[PDB]
Amino acid sequence: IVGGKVCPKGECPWQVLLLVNGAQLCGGTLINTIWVVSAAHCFDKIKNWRNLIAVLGEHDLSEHDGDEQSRRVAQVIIPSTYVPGTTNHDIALLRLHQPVVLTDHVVPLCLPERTFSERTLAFVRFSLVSGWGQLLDRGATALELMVLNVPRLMTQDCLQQSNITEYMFCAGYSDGSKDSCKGDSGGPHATHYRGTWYLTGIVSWGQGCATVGHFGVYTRVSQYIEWLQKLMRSEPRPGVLLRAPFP
Amino acid sequence: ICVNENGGCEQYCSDHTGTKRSCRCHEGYSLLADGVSCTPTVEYPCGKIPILEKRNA
Ligand SMILES: O=C(NCc1cccc(-n2ncc(C(=O)Nc3ccc4nc[nH]c(=O)c4c3)c2O)c1)Nc1ccccc1
Ligand SMILES: [Ca+2]
Ligand SMILES: [Cl-]
Repeated sequence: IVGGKVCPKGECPWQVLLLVNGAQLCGGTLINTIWVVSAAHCFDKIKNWRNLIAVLGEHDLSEHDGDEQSRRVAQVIIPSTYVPGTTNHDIALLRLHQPVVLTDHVVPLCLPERTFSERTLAFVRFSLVSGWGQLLDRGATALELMVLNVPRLMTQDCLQQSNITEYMFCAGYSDGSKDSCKGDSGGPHATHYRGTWYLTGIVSWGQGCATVGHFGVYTRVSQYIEWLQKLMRSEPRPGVLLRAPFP
Repeated sequence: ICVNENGGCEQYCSDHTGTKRSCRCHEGYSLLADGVSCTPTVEYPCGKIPILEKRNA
């Protein structure tokens, strides 16, 4: 996250850290005790799918304070329409091997109904994006969880103020001062409405972190609600990676 | 009705045949008698931040 602030411990309780062989891979969003939403492109180069770990309740990566909960990833589900190395349909649904325990520091973000998200949440201007990604373009990653308030653009206005499909949206700033960054992909774009927070986007990827004249590109979660809900009702299948038909 | 002002609902909204509307709440919440408000039914409902909820409790 570029140009944000530290998310005070416990104020981003749905944030997930994904690790491969102990190393930072990507962010994610808890939506229930066993389900995490992330970005498909995080898994393009995974060789050993059994070394993937999800961590909840994380804040400061330099220390262990006892609020962290680590789980193995039992399933990674990606839409059939996603092409590795690209931006369109950049979403993944992860099933944890065992549920996390909800606590003051571990709480799911609400996955909204599609109608609610399209009719109402889509017109809330500002939303929060978070992660342990790079603090600058070509810079070191953050040790404490960072958060940034970003304004959403209509796709017409993104193109004017700057391809971008109906499965994406633009949010953030074009002046290069504030943006999501490499290391934040898969993390939440969370939107507040009448006292409750909802998942509206996933940090995807564009042509560069904090690039002047360009906005952050986010997966438009509202297009995937029905797809996600059906998968969450389904039984697990052998083999971690699952490609599921979209729509 | 639901397209304007979220139909007055705090959370989810469904249109019905006629001048009819029904609000609904996410799992872990229940709908109040006003027909629009949602109140938690569990300790850790989705989309709420415990340390901030207890800070105003
Ligand atoms: O290698 C493949 N996958 C591995 C894999 C895993 C995890 C992270 C990554 N990975 N590498 C670069 C980035 C990245 O820059 N993210 C990023 C985050 C926030 C942003 N905010 C605003 N604007 C942005 O532009 C933006 C960009 C990223 O997330 C790759 N696939 C692939 C497949 C075929 C060809 C090339 C690549
Ligand atoms: Ca820690
Ligand atoms: Cl496997």
